[PDB]
Amino acid sequence: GLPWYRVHTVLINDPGRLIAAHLMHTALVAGWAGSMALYELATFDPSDPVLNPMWRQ
Amino acid sequence: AATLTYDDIVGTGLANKCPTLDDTARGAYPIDSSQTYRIARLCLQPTTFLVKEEPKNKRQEAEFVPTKLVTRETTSLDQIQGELKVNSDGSLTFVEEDGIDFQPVTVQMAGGERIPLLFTVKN
Ligand code: CLA
Ligand code: CLA
Ligand code: CLA
Ligand code: CLA
Ligand SMILES: CC1=C(/C=C/C(C)=C/C=C/C(C)=C/C=C/C=C(C)/C=C/C=C(C)/C=C/C2=C(C)CCCC2(C)C)C(C)(C)CCC1
Ligand SMILES: CCCCCCCCCCCCO[C@@H]1O[C@H](CO)[C@@H](O[C@H]2O[C@H](CO)[C@@H](O)[C@H](O)[C@H]2O)[C@H](O)[C@H]1O
Ligand SMILES: CCCCCCCS[C@@H]1O[C@H](CO)[C@@H](O)[C@H](O)[C@H]1O
Repeated sequence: GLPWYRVHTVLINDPGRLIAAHLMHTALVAGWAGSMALYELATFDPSDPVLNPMWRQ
Repeated sequence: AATLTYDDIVGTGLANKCPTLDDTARGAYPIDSSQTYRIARLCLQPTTFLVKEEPKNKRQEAEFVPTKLVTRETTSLDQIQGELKVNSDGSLTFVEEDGIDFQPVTVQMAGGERIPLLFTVKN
């Protein structure tokens, strides 16, 4: 069968599933950005932009 | 105005507001210093609660900042009464005796910190 490192080649001649895989990557990336922002908001201290700005945190 | 009854007021939020006087009332109320006086009703209606921020330095100008009331229309002091003395120098001194002279109040600072206070004029 296909080796492990070629499994995604099944999409080369399947535009619909390629779009699906791209959609899922895009879902993952956007989910990352949302999750990351939530974690930051749950840890970020806004009380001192002078000596404790975002880049120190 | 059409003197309001409880049923006119109930649930409107008017019950937490102090009576007002209109623009014609720029007069002078005479004080006869042989006469004794009283305040029959004193009402205090808060419209803003500011909390002093607690800064890192020390020394800097720490400011009072705005807050959001979260405990609803439950904040006013009313039905307060007491002596109004006329002093030898012609000043007046109000001595609070009794009334609904406190309210617990919770305000919320930006970021979520809740600041409860006993808003009062006791004594
Ligand atoms: C847009 C970027 C992109 C895209 C869409 C692809 C797409 C593909 N590549 Mg290529 N490639 C890329 C970038 C890309 N490549 C980069 C940057 C490199 C250098 C690292 C490679 C090196 C490379 C090699 C050497 C090979 C491929 C192969 C393939 C094909 C099969 C992939 C497969 O089945 O993997 C299956 C993969 C797995 C089952 C597990 C991989 C686990 C990785 C190693 C660790 C975890 C990755 C992590 C989850 C990803 C985080 C995202 C990252 C950006 C931070 C497929 C057409 C193969 C090919 O040509 O087949 C004929 C092939 O042999 N690619
Ligand atoms: C007017 C024509 C048109 C438009 C507007 C697009 C637009 C797009 N194409 Mg392309 N494409 C077209 C014609 C078009 N294409 C044609 C004729 C072909 C040959 C068949 C393709 C083949 C093609 C492929 C193979 C792929 C794309 C992809 C993309 C998307 C990449 C960016 C993305 O995912 O953003 C992120 C998404 C958003 C911010 C959301 C956008 C909101 C969408 C547009 C609303 C969807 C509802 C709508 C009714 C469904 C039809 C959409 C379709 C017309 C794009 C983007 C939406 C890629 C993709 O879908 O990746 C996931 C992809 O893999 N295109
Ligand atoms: C420009 C930005 C960018 C680009 C070009 C890519 C491109 C890619 N992403 Mg994506 N991704 C991005 C941004 C990007 N991503 C962001 C911001 C996130 C959120 C964190 C993700 C999350 C994401 C996930 C969850 C997955 C991908 C996957 C993929 C690959 C799918 C095609 C494939 O089969 O490769 C085949 C794989 C390779 C060619 C290997 C790429 C190796 C990278 C570049 C280095 C890995 C370093 C190291 C070995 C990882 C170990 C990590 C470990 C310590 C935990 C491709 C290389 C999928 C993938 O890798 O499927 C197997 C996948 O599962 N991406
Ligand atoms: C739909 C609309 C949309 C909007 C308005 C936003 C808005 C935002 N996103 Mg999100 N996001 C979206 C969709 C969207 N996102 C989608 C679909 C994904 C999944 C891929 C993401 C994934 C995502 C991630 C991973 C992150 C963001 C982040 C953000 C923030 C900063 C954006 C930034 O710096 O872009 C920077 C954009 C780039 C500089 C654009 C570069 C474009 C290249 C150069 C184009 C090259 C190709 C082109 C064809 C070249 C020819 C062009 C021609 C004109 C000559 C911002 C609030 C950031 C954030 O704060 O997360 C909370 C962040 O980290 N978002
Ligand atoms: C369905 C739906 C929904 C929901 C959804 C959700 C809830 C989502 C989420 C999502 C999410 C929540 C996502 C997430 C994602 C994430 C990711 C994708 C991650 C990744 C990671 C990575 C990739 C990593 C890497 C690494 C490591 C691990 C270490 C170091 C190195 C590196 C960086 C490489 C709603 C309701 C809207 C409705 C409609 C439908
Ligand atoms: C659709 C997405 C689903 C939503 C779920 C995820 C939401 C993440 C949003 C994060 C923002 C809230 O972030 C959260 O805030 C409060 C307020 O300071 C913090 O709360 C912490 O401090 C306050 C005040 O000092 C304490 O009363 C509390 O016990 C303590 O846990 C949490 O520790 C933090 O993690
Ligand atoms: C989709 C996001 C939904 C969750 C939003 C949580 C409220 S928002 C949240 O409120 C906390 C308390 O005031 C703050 O300390 C914190 O900075 C702020 O991110």
